[PDB]
Amino acid sequence: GAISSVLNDILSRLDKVEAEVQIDRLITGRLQSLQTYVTQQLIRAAEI
Amino acid sequence: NATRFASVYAWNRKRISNCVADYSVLYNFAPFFAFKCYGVSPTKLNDL
Amino acid sequence: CFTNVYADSFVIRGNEVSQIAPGQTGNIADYNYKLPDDFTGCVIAWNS
Repeated sequence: GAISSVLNDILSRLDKVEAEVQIDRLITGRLQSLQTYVTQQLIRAAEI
Repeated sequence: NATRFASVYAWNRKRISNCVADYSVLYNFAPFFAFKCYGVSPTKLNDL
Repeated sequence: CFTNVYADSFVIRGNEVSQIAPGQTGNIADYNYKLPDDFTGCVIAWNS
């Protein structure tokens, strides 16, 4: 739901107080993407 | 460099696009006094 | 309670009060009195 997926564009087209909300969306989403991958790899590891 | 400007109840609007608004070479050509900018400073118009 | 308290006091044009907020843009907040983008405190203003 951020203005872009390109973090360099959020950092170019906004600044500090307005930017850091639009970046914290990408922190939340990316982190969810990693934690989903690691949870699937733990479950495959238990199968292998 | 127009021959005359418009009657202000029926002012003249032109759309400026697909071009470089190089400020110094045209604003040095005709003498003028006021450069009252709002929201952006005069010097930063060179690379914004 | 407060561990230290520091009253800053100065005069501006009522047009400038919106720039005394953290991280904004405009000549007072750019060249005269710039507070932290993360400051803790209160901004107070009135006409005189």
